[PDB]
Amino acid sequence: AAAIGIDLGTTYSCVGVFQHGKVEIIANDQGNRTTPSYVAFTDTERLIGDAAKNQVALNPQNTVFDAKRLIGRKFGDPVVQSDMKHWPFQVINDGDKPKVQVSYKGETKAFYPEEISSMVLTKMKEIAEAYLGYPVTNAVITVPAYFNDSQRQATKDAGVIAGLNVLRIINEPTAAAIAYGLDRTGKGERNVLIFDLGGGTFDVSILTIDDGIFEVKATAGDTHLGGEDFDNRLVNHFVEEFKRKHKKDISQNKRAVRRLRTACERAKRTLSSSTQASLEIDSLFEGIDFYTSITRARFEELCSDLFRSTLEPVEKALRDAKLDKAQIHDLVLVGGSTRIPKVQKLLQDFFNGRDLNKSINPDEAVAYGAAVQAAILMG
Ligand SMILES: Nc1ncnc2c1ncn2[C@@H]1O[C@H](COP(=O)(O)OP(=O)(O)O)[C@@H](O)[C@H]1O
Ligand SMILES: [Mg+2]
Ligand code: NA
Repeated sequence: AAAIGIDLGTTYSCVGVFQHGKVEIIANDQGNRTTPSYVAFTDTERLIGDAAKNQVALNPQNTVFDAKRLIGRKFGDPVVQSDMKHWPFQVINDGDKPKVQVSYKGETKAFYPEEISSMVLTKMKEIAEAYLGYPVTNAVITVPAYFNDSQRQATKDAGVIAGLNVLRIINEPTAAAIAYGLDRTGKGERNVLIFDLGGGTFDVSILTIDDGIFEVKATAGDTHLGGEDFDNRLVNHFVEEFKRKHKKDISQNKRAVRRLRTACERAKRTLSSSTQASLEIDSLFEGIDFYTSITRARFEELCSDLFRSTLEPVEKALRDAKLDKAQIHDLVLVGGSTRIPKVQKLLQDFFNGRDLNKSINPDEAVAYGAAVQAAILMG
């Protein structure tokens, strides 16, 4: 049986397999090449992935996401205390370890973050097994470069709960470098910069690769900047537009805000390949349909500060690595938000016209490299 590579992402996960001389990224039951890192509990079912994200507006209190923000942390960690003020689901304290508390099949239940992530990993495993036609038991799983031993342990524990032998836990930027074959270089230092703008986090990493050996030279970014912020800019824009068109404020109707958010995320994706997108939300608010449009240019304006803010962590990482821009051999795009043309323009311009490595879907590069590594480890 082939071993698999799994990107267990903050917002989206992705699974790949290396066989027959190549990596294939595996689409799920809906045809999607990435799967939301979401788990929902209802009066009757446990839903994972697309099914879980697709009912978030209906069931906010029992739809769990962002488990990766809790994994391997203590309850009293300032990160946990701060993050929990912003989630619709309850987080409780059990022996200074956080647990997510939900209603499931009529009963109050609580789960450790690694249990929630194990459910995501189970879905990713099953996605792979549907493609391969047999059970999968070996995996490489990735984590952020900044993850500590506790966060790495708990991630491993998630994989083991999901029925996987975890061949190795490897760093996301390293996996992305592997995807581009940058681990084969030979003697002589190669400096690689990974620019990873995802769904909820932004990570810049500078790696030095010397004869297949990776050193993390510098890291920077913002653990609370990502696609969700661009979605929100669009939300506030369309909230205002609805007010002017229909003289109604939808902002206190949680379901309406969430449904508009979904539509905004979709329109955003479309604007990476088209210069205009249509939004059509049946019965957005009090039976009023919301049928509108937005241009790529207007989207870029709404997010201009946030897009530009990605450059200073690049500046900082270069300073910390003691490297000039011209000393970076390769620039690698990771994370779905790097599909945004304005983001690519900013980074390319900052690097004075340098090529960006983007031939592998950026939201798939980590899984792609994990899959290669998994195959290497199997022999
Ligand atoms: N074509 C696209 N254009 C703009 N953003 C996109 C596109 N495709 C996916 N995204 C965004 O990428 C983000 C997810 O990034 P991804 O790398 O899949 O997950 P993660 O950051 O959790 O690892 C989401 O905010 C999503 O809306
Ligand atoms: Mg990611
Ligand atoms: Na991901």
